[PDB]
Amino acid sequence: HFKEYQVIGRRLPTESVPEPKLFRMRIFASNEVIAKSRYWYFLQKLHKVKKASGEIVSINQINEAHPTKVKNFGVWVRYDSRSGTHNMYKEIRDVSRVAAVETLYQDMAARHRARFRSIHILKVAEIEKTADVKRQYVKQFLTKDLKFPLPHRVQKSTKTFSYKRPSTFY
Amino acid sequence: MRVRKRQSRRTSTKLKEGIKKKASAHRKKEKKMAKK
Amino acid sequence: GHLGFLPRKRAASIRARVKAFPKDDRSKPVALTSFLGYKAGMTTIVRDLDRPGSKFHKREVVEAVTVVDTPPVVVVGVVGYVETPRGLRSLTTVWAEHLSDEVKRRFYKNWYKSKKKAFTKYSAKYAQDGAGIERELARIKKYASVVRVLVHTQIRKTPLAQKKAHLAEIQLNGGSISEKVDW
Amino acid sequence: MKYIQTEQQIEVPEGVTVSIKSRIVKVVGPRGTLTKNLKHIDVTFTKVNNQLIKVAVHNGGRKHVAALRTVKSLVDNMITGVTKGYKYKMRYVYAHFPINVNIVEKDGAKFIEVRNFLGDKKIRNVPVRDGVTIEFSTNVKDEIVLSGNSVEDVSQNAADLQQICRVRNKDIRKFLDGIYVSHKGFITED
Amino acid sequence: VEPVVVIDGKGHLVGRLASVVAKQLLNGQKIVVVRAEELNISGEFFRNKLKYHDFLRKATAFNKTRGPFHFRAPSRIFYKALRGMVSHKTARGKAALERLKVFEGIPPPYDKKKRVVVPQALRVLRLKPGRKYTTLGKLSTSVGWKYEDVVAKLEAKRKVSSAEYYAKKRAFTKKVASANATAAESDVAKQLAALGY
Amino acid sequence: TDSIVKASNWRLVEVGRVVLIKKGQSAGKLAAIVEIIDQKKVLIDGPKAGVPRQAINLGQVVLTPLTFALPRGARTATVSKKWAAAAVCEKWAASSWAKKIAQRERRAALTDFERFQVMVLRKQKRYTVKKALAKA
RNA sequence: GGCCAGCAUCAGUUUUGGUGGCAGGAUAAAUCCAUAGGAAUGUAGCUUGCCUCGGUAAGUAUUAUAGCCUGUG
RNA sequence: AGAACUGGCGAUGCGGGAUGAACCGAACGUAGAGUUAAGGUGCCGGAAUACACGCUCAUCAGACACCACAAAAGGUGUUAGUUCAUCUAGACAGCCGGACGGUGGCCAUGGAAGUCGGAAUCCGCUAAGGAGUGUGUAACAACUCACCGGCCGAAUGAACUA
RNA sequence: GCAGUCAAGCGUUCAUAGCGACAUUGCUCGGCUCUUCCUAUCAUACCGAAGCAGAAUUCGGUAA
RNA sequence: GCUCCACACAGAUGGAUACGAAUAAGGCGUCCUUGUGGCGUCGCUGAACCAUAGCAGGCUAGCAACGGUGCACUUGGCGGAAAGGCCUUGGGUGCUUGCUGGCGAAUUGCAAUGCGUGGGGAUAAAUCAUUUGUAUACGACUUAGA
Repeated sequence: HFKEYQVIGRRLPTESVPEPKLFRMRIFASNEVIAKSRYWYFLQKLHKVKKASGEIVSINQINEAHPTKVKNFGVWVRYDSRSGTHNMYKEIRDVSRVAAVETLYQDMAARHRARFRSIHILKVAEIEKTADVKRQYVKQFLTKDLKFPLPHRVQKSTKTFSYKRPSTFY
Repeated sequence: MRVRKRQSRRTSTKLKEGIKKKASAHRKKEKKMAKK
Repeated sequence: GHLGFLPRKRAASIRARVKAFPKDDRSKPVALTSFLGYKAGMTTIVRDLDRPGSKFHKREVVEAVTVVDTPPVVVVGVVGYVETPRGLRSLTTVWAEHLSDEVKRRFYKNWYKSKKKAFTKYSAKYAQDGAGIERELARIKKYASVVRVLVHTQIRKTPLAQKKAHLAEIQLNGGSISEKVDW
Repeated sequence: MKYIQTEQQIEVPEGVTVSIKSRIVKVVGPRGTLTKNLKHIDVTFTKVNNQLIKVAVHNGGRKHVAALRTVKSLVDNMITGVTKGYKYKMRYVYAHFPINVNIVEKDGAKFIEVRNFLGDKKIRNVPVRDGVTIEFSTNVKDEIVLSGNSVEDVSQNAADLQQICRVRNKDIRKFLDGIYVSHKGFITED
Repeated sequence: VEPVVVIDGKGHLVGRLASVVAKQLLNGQKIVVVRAEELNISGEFFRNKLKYHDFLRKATAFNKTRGPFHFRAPSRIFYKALRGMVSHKTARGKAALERLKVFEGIPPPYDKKKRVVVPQALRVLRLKPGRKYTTLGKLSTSVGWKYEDVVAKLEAKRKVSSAEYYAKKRAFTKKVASANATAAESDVAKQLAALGY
Repeated sequence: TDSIVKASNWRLVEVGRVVLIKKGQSAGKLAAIVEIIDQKKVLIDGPKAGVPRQAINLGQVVLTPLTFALPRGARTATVSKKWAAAAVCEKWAASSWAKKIAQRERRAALTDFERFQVMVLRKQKRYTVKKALAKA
């Protein structure tokens, strides 16, 4: 389970160059230590720096603004593959950004066999207005007065032997 | 019909370990070929 | 050789038992399906051949035939078999109350030493209005999908110095099991 | 993409009525009755207004939706099978030997004897399905008519009648001889 | 809980069925699967048939009277599925198997007796809708077994007698359920309610 | 001449469908489906029952046959408004299902002496019922 | 005074629950409440089409006799 | 294949990898208790037929392992993508119609009118129609599509990657 | 097989750091006897294509 | 096998509580156009249901109702898949905790669960030996004989 982290760094203040530009980014991780490590990994790719040349100035947990309102998120993803890296845009309906990126990571592993080290989360944005929601499987749930059943339900047994011949009604 | 012979899925220890030697051989080639 | 005729071993008895029977039609009249005798003989026959399409149509053919001696088979019982998921299963056999000296001989290996006390209590079991015999015959007619006839050979009318007749089981291919058990 | 709801519309005319429990379909109407088991298919039927029927697949992949449309087709085929009926007209052609097609009834089987096909002593016996009726076309030479209610009965019998008359170990181009479905249609034309 | 435990091996899944029977034994519980034929597997027919068939192809080369005894009967067909699931060469195994009993169809005194099921091996629950399974009755027949019909016949008749029994039952039940309802609101009654019963 | 096609009637998952949570911190409390997220997850809140507003799996929950009129995306106060106005709590208590849950809970917290009362009362009820039978 | 035990209060190592006090973060984020704007998978209303009597449909209508989102406190 | 340095085995039991010279774990007196490593938790077999999101149906699936060999591909299996395209001036599919005159263009030759073949392969007229996409006749005709246009009303198309 | 002609892409950007599949163009120890098994089948069985008039045949499929 | 004498003695602990079929469907109740019929209701676990209070269950006094149950006699009908059991007709017979009395419990001391032999007799049969030769290395088999 994830957590969003604002992690900043400004390549250690030396002589003749005081107070550098403080490079800020939002990092999804499980804890603070992984977030820090991922941040250094991203910095080495965005420009030519190193872990020893800089310093983590502030690490902060970004709590979700309204964890009760169901949102329509659109996530820009890129990831290393069997071949070269490539962009991807998946649309996710969820309550929070942490939970939406969670469902993405499990889906990316499920459909593309990409682990945690491959995936570069670019930008997670709310899609404010519907009918601008591009993906059809998300637009599937944005219809008026959606009433759908769950036919054929399993009844979870606590014992080995039953005396009914179970009824999978709903 | 006369059901024909089925291939085994038992990998013998000679095969399995020989697979590892052939794999590591492919590595040593790939590291050399990367330099050219 | 032929791998079907294996194991190439000595049989259980001289009287080999019949392995399969002719099917069954449940509208045909009641008639026996197998018979037994005593094979002994071989001889030559000539006959004119009315086999059209042959090289010997309206010609004469000599050929070898065999003479099995077959004295009139005598019925001494009936067996009823239920159809099971395990095959067939004999549930009741019924006998003839008064059987020959030949078959009471078949029930012993040493005939002369015995008191010849074979079916004494079975014949005494009959000794009334029936009551139990008709009960077992109801038992056969009610259940028992196939019905086979217990017979034996007339050994004395054959020149054989054996004196000891053979029991057998012969099914009936006459329909309605009622007509089988009542035959 | 796993559809949430997919539905088709089976249109019921005036003369016919559709009675369905589980997945067994009545089509009771003018010409007769037709029944079809569909418990292999896994759908849900909905009668909206006694004149329109809604088949339904919830949570179905492309394979399950591919089954969803074929139910609509089969139930509709039963409807047009009762209202209009089916009439398959088979014309049989021959070069030299006159093909002799007759209907015989041995043991109540209602067979079709196909005699003298390409000068052949074999007498071809085709079984007639329960619900297909055979008459010969008057005033038109060399024509056999197959008519009934079910599409399967009429069309499979038409297929049987032309697969017994295979031109064996010979030309296709030279030997025209055989029986052929000239016209697939309905009994009542409108 | 009981001395014996009769399972209705219908619409079940040989595997998950056997595996839930297997251990059950080793733990000393007596068990008697029935209606074996009606049992189920998983996968388009042919599939299984092709499977078994290859098994039916393994015989002691030099003397096939010695090698893998290939059993047809749905029972045996499912006793081998439970056997190789229990150290059956040891003593603790033989002793286990010995308290197991597979029956194709339902004979006495099992008939007139309650018969359970095993949810965790129920095809309806386990399997996903619209996915070919392969009954056991078929496979068996199309490979050697030759008593499919009989049982069938002897099974239909075994139900009838069953039905009637029930009918009689539903009735006597109604009668008791109606009398009870009429015993409601009677101090005693009233009270029980407060104590759930 | 009717077209009788019946029926396969389910409990549909919808906005305003009241649910009962099987497992978790809440476990056995009622909540209402406020908004549907996807095929597996819904959004639930039962303020009167005490369950906080949360995204839950439909594996964690079981649908109950009751419904009411709730507008989609309703905050806690709106849920409590329509909850009380429709009186779904009393409609829950009226059902056989709530009576069965309360039945098991009543039998659980029974004292041994109270269990002995059940022993005696069932003996008395047995007597009068057996007299009620063997008459018809 | 020998063999085996039970309980209690103890001490060492450990396993497994119940419950209280705090402290940290956006001094949690939320919810809830008060206020200001918006669009909707558009709400009551209003207009209109053609019919099984009033249902639906195609516009308006910023919530009015549902609600929602965003912003500030 | 040659050096260097490094572990392991060798003088080393034990847990695991079903099995075992070099593979994973592992500070061997005799015992008791607790906790773990590697490996595991359907049953054999001690331990969850756990939970959660997905993907796969295999005519002998797969459980396998620097993802190494047959390995570049084929497939109207299925799920995700990317890049270009069309689309309520009406997308794809579907039938209904037009699909033209110079012109039977020149050589060819018995007969070749777009469609046996040899070379350009042009003009006009339109909404659009190629010196013609295949079937066809000896030669024509006739049909077909590519190109439009008429009802039909929302998505669809191509090339790649996983 | 060698050399060239194309040439999906990849080359650290990328066709002018280079590799490059199918095609294509250049001339040129042996043997006697038995048992069992495999199919990569010569015949027997059934099919598909073939100027297959018939007969005969050629190639191909299932098949031990 | 019958009789005569002599002796010997792999894990029960309230009840395995019986429709069948379907699962994208069913069960039950009711009603009618008697049907793949209308209407109501049920599941979402057997967490059930039936049995269950007495010196390990004694002895007695009753009250209420024609019930429940045990035991053995008994009228049949039913059950062949391993039927070996299932219902039913009745008479007797104890007991009943349906409700209320009447007595006994100690000292157990504060836990240690509390159906074969070895000989007789009587009568069925088998083997050996004999004979057989449809059998045969020897066994075995087929025969024959108070």
